[PDB]
Amino acid sequence: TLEDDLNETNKYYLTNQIAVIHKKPTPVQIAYFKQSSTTDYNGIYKGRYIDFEAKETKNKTSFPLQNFHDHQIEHMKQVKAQDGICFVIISAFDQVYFLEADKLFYFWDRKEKNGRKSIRKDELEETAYPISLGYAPRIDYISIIEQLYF
Amino acid sequence: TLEDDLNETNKYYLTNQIAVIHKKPTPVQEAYFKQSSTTDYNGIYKGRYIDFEAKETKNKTSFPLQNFHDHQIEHMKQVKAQDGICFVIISAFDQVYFLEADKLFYFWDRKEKNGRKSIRKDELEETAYPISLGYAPRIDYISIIEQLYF
Repeated sequence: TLEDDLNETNKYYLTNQIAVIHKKPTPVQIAYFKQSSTTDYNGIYKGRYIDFEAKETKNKTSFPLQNFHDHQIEHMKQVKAQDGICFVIISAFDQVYFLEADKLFYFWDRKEKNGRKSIRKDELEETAYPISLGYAPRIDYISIIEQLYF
Repeated sequence: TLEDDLNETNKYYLTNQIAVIHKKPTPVQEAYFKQSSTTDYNGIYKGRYIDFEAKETKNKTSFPLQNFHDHQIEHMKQVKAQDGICFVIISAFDQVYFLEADKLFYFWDRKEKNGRKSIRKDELEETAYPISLGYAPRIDYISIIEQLYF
């Protein structure tokens, strides 16, 4: 489960003073569950604002785009206009991928022209970066941020 | 009320692409409230991570430091050590002040040590910057972040 794995990654980065990244809790209107209008994960690494969402699927062929909603994407685009580090982490096809926000916007924006509602495996492998899994941290997405931004 | 005003302030910054800052949802447990281990505001302005807490008081002489809590202060230490912009917004004595995180560590680290588990009107008036109240941003804390850091 991606969410547990990111909890333990995030604790590991905090505890070792590498980064300070938290998952925002589910909103509750006071009671009922609401739909957040942002991504769930944000925080700081080396001065910079880091913002992402994280989704997994068991589909063997493609990642359904509806795992995300428009408010997430719109927030991500607002983050990008402020020069934030913003992306998604996708667990699919026995791997875990870091997909830059620009690339996710490409897939999101074309989903209405021809019914392309999923990112195919080959489409994801071409556009996204495999993240190295280990024991600790579990999902080392900060090393991708280091490679691409520092 | 500080919380509605910061909401409108943050929507205004968002709408005009000045910054992307949100209050995080309060964590909950069938109906129970839980203590958050971070501050309630964070986001991005001009590439940088922004993080803050905001509190009000009636009281006319002094600001009770137990308006904050240990976990919040430790989070802020972490944030500042990560070279983020961190601070608090205090609504008191019919004014609104931006108090840099360093200054508030001062008062907090001298909290258990000997006695002084308040910031006295005059104490705040010397350490923290008055915030311009307005129609537009209701609470123009970014102006002050912009002076101090840019």
